[PDB]
Amino acid sequence: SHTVKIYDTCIGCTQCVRACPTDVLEMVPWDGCKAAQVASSPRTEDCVGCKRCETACPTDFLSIRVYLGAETTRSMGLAY
Amino acid sequence: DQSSYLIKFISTAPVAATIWLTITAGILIEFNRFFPDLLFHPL
Amino acid sequence: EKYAITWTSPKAQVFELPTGGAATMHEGENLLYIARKEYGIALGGQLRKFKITNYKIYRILPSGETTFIHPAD
Amino acid sequence: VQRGSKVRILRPESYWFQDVGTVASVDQSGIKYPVIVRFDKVNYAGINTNNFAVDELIEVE
Amino acid sequence: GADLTPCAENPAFQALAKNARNTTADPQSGQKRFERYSQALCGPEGYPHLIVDGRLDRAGDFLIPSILFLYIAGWIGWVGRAYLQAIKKDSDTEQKEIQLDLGIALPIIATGFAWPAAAVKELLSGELTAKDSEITVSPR
Amino acid sequence: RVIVDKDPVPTSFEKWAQPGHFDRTLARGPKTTTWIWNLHALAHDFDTHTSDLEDISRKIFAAHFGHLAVVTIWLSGMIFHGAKFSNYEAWLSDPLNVRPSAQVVWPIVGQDILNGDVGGGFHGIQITSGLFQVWRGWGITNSFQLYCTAIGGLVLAGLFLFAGWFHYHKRAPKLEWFQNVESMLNHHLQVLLGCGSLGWAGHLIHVSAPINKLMDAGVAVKDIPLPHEFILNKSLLIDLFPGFAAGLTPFFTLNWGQYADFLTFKGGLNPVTGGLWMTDIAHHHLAIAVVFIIAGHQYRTNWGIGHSIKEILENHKGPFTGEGHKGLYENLTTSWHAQLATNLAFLGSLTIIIAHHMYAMPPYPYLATDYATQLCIFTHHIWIGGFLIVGGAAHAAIFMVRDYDPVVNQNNVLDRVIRHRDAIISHLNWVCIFLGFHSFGLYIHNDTMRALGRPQDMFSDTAIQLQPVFAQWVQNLHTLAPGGTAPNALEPVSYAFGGGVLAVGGKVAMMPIALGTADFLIHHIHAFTIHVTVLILLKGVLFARSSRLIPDKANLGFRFPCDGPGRGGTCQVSGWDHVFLGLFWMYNSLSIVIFHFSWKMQSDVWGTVDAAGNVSHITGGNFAQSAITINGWLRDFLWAQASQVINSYGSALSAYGLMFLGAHFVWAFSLMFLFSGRGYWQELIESIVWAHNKLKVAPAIQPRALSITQGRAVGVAHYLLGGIATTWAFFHAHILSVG
Ligand code: CLA
Ligand code: CLA
Ligand code: CLA
Ligand SMILES: CC1=C(/C=C/C(C)=C/C=C/C(C)=C/C=C/C=C(C)/C=C/C=C(C)/C=C/C2=C(C)CCCC2(C)C)C(C)(C)CCC1
Ligand SMILES: CC1=C(C/C=C(\C)CCC[C@H](C)CCC[C@H](C)CCCC(C)C)C(=O)c2ccccc2C1=O
Ligand code: SF4
Ligand code: SF4
Ligand code: SF4
Repeated sequence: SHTVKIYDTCIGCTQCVRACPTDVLEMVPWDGCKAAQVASSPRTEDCVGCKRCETACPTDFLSIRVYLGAETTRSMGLAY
Repeated sequence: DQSSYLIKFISTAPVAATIWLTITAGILIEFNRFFPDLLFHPL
Repeated sequence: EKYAITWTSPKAQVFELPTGGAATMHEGENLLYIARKEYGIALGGQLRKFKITNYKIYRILPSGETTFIHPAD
Repeated sequence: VQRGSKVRILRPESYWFQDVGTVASVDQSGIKYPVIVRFDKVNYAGINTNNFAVDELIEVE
Repeated sequence: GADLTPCAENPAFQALAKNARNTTADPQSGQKRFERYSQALCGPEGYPHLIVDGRLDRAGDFLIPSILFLYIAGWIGWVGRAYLQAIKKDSDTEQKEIQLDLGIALPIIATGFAWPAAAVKELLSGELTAKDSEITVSPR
Repeated sequence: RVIVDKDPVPTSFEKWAQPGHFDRTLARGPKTTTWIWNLHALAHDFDTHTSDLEDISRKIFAAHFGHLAVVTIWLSGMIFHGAKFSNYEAWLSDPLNVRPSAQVVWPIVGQDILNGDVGGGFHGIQITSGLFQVWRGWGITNSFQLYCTAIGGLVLAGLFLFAGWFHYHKRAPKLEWFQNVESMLNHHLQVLLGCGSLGWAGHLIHVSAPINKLMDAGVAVKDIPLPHEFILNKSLLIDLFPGFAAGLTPFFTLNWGQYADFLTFKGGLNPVTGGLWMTDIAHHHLAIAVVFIIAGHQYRTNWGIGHSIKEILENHKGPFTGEGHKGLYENLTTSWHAQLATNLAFLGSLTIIIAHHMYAMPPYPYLATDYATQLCIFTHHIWIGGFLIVGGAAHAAIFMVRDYDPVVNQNNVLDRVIRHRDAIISHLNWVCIFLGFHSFGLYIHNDTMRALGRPQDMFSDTAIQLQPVFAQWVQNLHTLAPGGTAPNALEPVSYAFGGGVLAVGGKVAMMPIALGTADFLIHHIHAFTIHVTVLILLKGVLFARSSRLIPDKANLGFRFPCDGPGRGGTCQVSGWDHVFLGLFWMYNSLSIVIFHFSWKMQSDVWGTVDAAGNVSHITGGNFAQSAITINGWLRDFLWAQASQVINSYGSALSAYGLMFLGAHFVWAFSLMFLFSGRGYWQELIESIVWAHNKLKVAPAIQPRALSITQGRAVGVAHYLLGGIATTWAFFHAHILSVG
C-alpha cells in the first residue's frame, strides 16, 4: 500500500481526518499541541493515494504526507 | 458622491488599460498617416 | 459480496446509492452490499445530512468472515 | 516575542523563508512551536498564518 | 558585401521605383519613400539591408532607434517601479494594484525624465537592489 | 397573474467601483492573480450566489435584454454599413457580375490594397455573408430604405436596453410569473412565431413578391415604383398577379382557388434568379402561420380549457420505464440549466438542419449564383450549430450536479438511465469502435492498395462497389413525387435529389447530386465522428454525480481538476472535462462535414454550363476516385486548393494569406497549455519573482500560474480559434478566386 507519514507540526485541526475518504486517519491524544491531539494513520492498507489529506492540512509545510508505494487492489480503487 | 464612482471606475485595470492603449495606438496611427515608411532615420 | 454497511433509520426516505441511482431506505435497520469501503464512507457522509451517525461498515471475506472495521471502538 | 513584533523566518521548508512576519500570539507550554505569526502575503494554500518555535525567529524591531 | 552597392545606383532599385504602391492616400506616398531609401544599401534583390554595426554613416538603422527606444523603455520600467515603491507604504496596497490610485500614479508619470539621473543615483546609494538575506529562496 | 416587485435594486454607480461585488468570498479583495481570472469566470454565473430562485431569475431575464441589444446594434450596423459603404445599388443592376462588397478599408499603412476592385467603380472587401441577397429578398431598392431600417434598428436597440434597466432596477417580476410555462408557450408560439410569420406573409404578398417579379422581368431599378404605391395604386397589383381583383371576399367564402396566382405551389427554383419562387414562400409563411396560431391554443391558462403539461407527461408511462415521464416537469420548471440544456441541444441541432435546407433550396435571389456566398453560409451555421449541442451537453451535466433531486426523480426515465448507464456506454463504446474500423479502415485499406499497385482491390466505383442503396432509393422517391405522392407540385422539393440542371447565366444553381462509393464512406465517417462525440458528452452526463472510481463526484463539483494522483491517477474525471474532450471531437466532426461539402459541391455540383448543356465543374469531377484515399484528401483537397491562399500576396486576398499563416500560429500556440502542466509553470515564476524581488519591483498581487482547469480552457480556446480560422481563411481565398 501507500505510506502516510505524520510529522509533529500539526495542531489537531481534524481537517485531514474529515477528508480521507477511506477513513485511514484518526485522532489520538497527544500532550504537545494546543488542541492536545495529533493525527494518526493506523490503517494505511486502506489508503488510496487520494491526497485529500494533504490538501486539507493547514500547516506550512504539510504535517501529513502520502508517499506513493506498491499498488495492491485496495489502493488501485478497483471494484472488480 | 456619484461622480467619485466614475473616477474610481475609470481607474480600474481593464478600463485604464483600454484608454491608455487607445491613446498609445492612436499616436502611432496618426504619426504614420503623415510621416509614413520610416524604415530608418534619414540622418 | 464484501463490506456490508448497516444503519438504523428513524423513518423511510429516498437517498442516493453510491453505485449510481436512487433507492429508498426502510425504517429501522438497513443493509447494503457495496463493492468497496470508499462507497461506504461516501454513503456515510450522505447519511450525515439525514442526521444519522449510526453506520457500521463490515468486511465480508469470501470464506464467510465478517470483520467490523468502522468504528474501532 | 510580543503581539506586534516583526520577526523573520529561518525554516527552509516554510513558504515565508527569509520574510518579515508579525507575531499575533505566543503560547506558554506546548506546542514546541508556540508562536503564531500572522504574515502579510499568502502561500499557495491561501493561508497567511503559521506556528514557529522560539529559536526559529529573528526579531527585527 | 554581399553586393551592398548603394540603392541610387541599382538597376533593381530603380525598377522597383517604377511600379510604386502608395502607402497612404497621399498620391505620391509611392514616390516619397524611394528617394528617401536611396542612401541605404540595396543588395542584388533591390531591398535596403540595414547595418547594425555602429558605423556612423549607417547610424540611422540601429544607432538612432536604440537611444530612442531605451529612453522610452527604461521610462516605463521606472514609472512602474516607482509607483510600486509608493503603494507598499499604504493601508491596503492590493486595491491600489488593480484599481489605480490616480492621485499617486500621475505624479510618478511626470517625474520620470530624470530616470537616468535617478537610476544611477539609486545604483550608487545601494538602494536599487535588495539584500540576499531578505529575499525568499527555494531550498537547494 | 402578473405580480411585479417595485424597485428591488437601486440604480447606482456604487458597485461599479469595487470589482467582484457579487460573491462573498471573492469580494474581500485580491491576494494572488487567481482572483483576476475568477472575476471574469464567475461573472455571469448567477446561480452560485443564493438559493433564492426568485432573485436569480430576475437577473437572468434582464441580462437577456442585454444580449438582444447587442444583436440589434450588430444587425442595424450591417444595414448601415451596407447603406453608406457598399455597392448595393450597383449590385442590383447586374448581380451576375458585380461582387457583393462592403467594408471600405482606411488607406493608412498600405492596407488600401485590401480595397480591391469588386466591380461597379467600387473598391472594398468582397463580403460573403449574403446580406445583398437578404435585402433584395426583402425588396429594398434604394439606399434610403436601408437608412431608415438601420436608424429604426438603433431605436429598437434602445428599447431593449431600456427595458432591461426597467424590468430589473425598477419593476421586477416575481417568481410565479416565470413558472407560467403554459402561458409562456401560448404567447411565444402564437404571437412571436405565428403572428410573426403571418405579418411577414403579408410583407411578401403586398410588397416583396411584386418587386421581385418586376426585377425578374428586367425592367429597371429606379423605374420600379415605391412599395407603398403598390398598396395605394391597386392597378399595379393587377397587371402582375391577376388573381387580385376579386379582393378580400374569396378568403371568406372559402374560394381559396381564386388566389392561385400569388400563393402557388410551384415547387422548385426560379429560372431567372436561381432562388425559390417568391409566391411559394408567401404560401409557405402563411401556412406556417395558421399551424402556429392553432397549436398555441393548447396549454391551459386562466380560462379552464387546455392541456396541462404536468398531466400530459405523467400519463405517458409504460411497462419498461416504470413511472415514465413523471417528475420531469419539476426538473424543467425549477432548474434553469435543465431548460438551458434542452433549448440549446435542440436549437443547435436545428441550426445544422437550416444549413442543409439552404444549400439545396436557395431561398434568396441570386444565392446559388454566387458560389462564394453559398459555401460560407453553410460552413458558418454548421459551426454555430455544433457549439450549441456541446453546450446543451455541458449545461445538462451542471443540472446533474447542482439541480438533480432524488426525491422528485424517483424511478422515472431520468432515473432509469442511471441504473443502466453501464449498458448505455459500453454498447455505445462498441459502436464507436465498430464504426472506427469499418469506416476509417476502409480508407487505410485503400491507401495501401493503391500504394502497393493493386487498384483492383480497392473500395471504389470500379473495383469493389459499396453503393449506398438506402440513399439512392430515397432520392428516387423524392424525384418522382410530383404527380405521384404530391400531385400538386411541378418539380421536386430541390434539384439535389433529381430533376435537371438549372443554369443561371453560366454558373450552375443546382445539379442532381449522385451518391456513390466515395459518398458511402464519408457518410459513415460522419456517423463515426458523431457517435464518438455523443460518447464523450453523455459519459459526462451519466457519470456526473458518481462512478465506480469516484463514489462522491457530485460532492466535489461540476468543475474540479482531479482527485489526486491515487487510484492510478484520477485527472480529468469531472463533468467539465468531458465537455473539454468533446470540443475536440466536435471540431473533428464538423471539419469533415464542411470538407465533404466544400469538395463534393465543387466536383459534382458547381461549375459552368456551356451552350449545349455540358456542365464543366470546378475541380473537373475528381471526388469519385480521390475521396477514397487519405492521400487523395491531402493531394487534391488540402494541397491543390491552397494554391490560391498562399499565392495571394500583393493582391486583394492578402489578408486571407495572413490569416492562414496567423491561424496556424495560434493553433500551435495552444499546445503549450494542453501538453504541459500547471506545476511546471509555477516553479518557473518563482525564479522570475526572484529577479523581480531583487530590483524591488515585487508586485503586491502575487503571480500564480493558471489553474489546472483554466490551463485546459485556454488550451482549447486557442485551439478552436486557430483551427477554425485556418479554414475560414482557406475557404474564402479559394472560393473568392474560382467563383
Ligand atoms: C512595473 C513593471 C515592471 C518592471 C520594471 C519589470 C522589471 C523586470 N522584469 Mg518584469 N514583468 C512585469 C512588469 C515589470 N517587470 C509584468 C507585468 C510581467 C507579466 C507579463 C512581467 C514578466 C516578466 C518576465 C516573464 C520576466 C521579467 C523580467 C524582468 C527583468 C528584466 C526586464 C525584462 O525582461 O522585462 C520583461 C518585460 C516583460 C516580460 C513585459 C513587460 C510587462 C508590461 C508590458 C510592462 C509593465 C508596465 C506597468 C504595467 C505599468 C504600470 C504603471 C503604474 C504607474 C500603473 C526586470 C527585473 C525577466 C527577468 O527575470 O530577467 C532577469 C523575465 O524573465 N518580468
Ligand atoms: C445560451 C448560451 C449559453 C448561456 C447563457 C450559458 C451560460 C453559462 N454557462 Mg455555458 N456554454 C454554452 C452556452 C451558454 N452558456 C456553450 C455553447 C458551451 C459550449 C462551449 C458552454 C459551456 C460551458 C461550460 C463548460 C461552463 C459553462 C458555464 C456557464 C455559466 C457561467 C459562464 C460564465 O460566467 O462565463 C463567463 C465568461 C467567460 C469566462 C468568457 C469566456 C470567453 C470564451 C472562452 C472565448 C470566446 C472566444 C471568442 C468568440 C473569440 C474572441 C477572440 C479574441 C481575440 C477577442 C453560465 C450559467 C460554466 C459553469 O460553471 O456553469 C455554472 C462552465 O463551467 N458553459
Ligand atoms: C490520429 C489520431 C487519433 C486516433 C487514431 C485516435 C483513435 C481513437 N480514439 Mg482518440 N483522440 C485523439 C486522436 C486520435 N484518436 C486526440 C487528438 C484526442 C484529444 C482530444 C483524442 C481523444 C479521444 C477520446 C476522448 C476518445 C477517443 C477515442 C478513440 C478510439 C475510437 C475508436 C476507434 O475508432 O478505434 C478504431 C481504430 C482506428 C480508427 C485506427 C485505425 C486502425 C486500423 C484500421 C487498423 C490497424 C492496422 C493494423 C491492423 C495494425 C496492426 C499491425 C501489427 C503489425 C501490429 C480510438 C482508439 C474514444 C474511445 O476510445 O472510445 C471508443 C474516446 O472516448 N480519443
Ligand atoms: C426589418 C427590420 C425591422 C422592421 C420591422 C417591421 C417593419 C415590422 C413590421 C411589423 C408588422 C407590420 C407586423 C404585422 C403583423 C400583422 C399581424 C400579426 C396581423 C394579424 C391579424 C390577425 C390575427 C387577424 C385576424 C382576424 C381576422 C382575419 C378576422 C377575424 C378576426 C381576427 C382579428 C382574429 C426593424 C425596424 C425591427 C429593425 C430590424 C429589421
Ligand atoms: C504557458 C502556460 C502558463 C503560463 C502562461 C500564462 C501565465 C499566460 C499569461 C500571459 C499574459 C500576457 C499575462 C498578462 C499579464 C499582464 C496583463 C500583462 C500586461 C499587458 C497589458 C497592458 C495588456 C500556465 O499558467 C499554464 C497553466 C496550466 C497549463 C498550462 C499552462 C501553460 O502552458
Ligand atoms: S496533519 Fe494536518 S489535519 Fe492532521 S492534525 Fe496535523 S494539521 Fe491537522
Ligand atoms: S491516501 Fe491521503 S486522501 Fe487517501 S485516505 Fe489516506 S490521507 Fe486520505
Ligand atoms: S490533473 Fe495533475 S495533479 Fe491532478 S491527478 Fe492528474 S496529474 Fe495529478
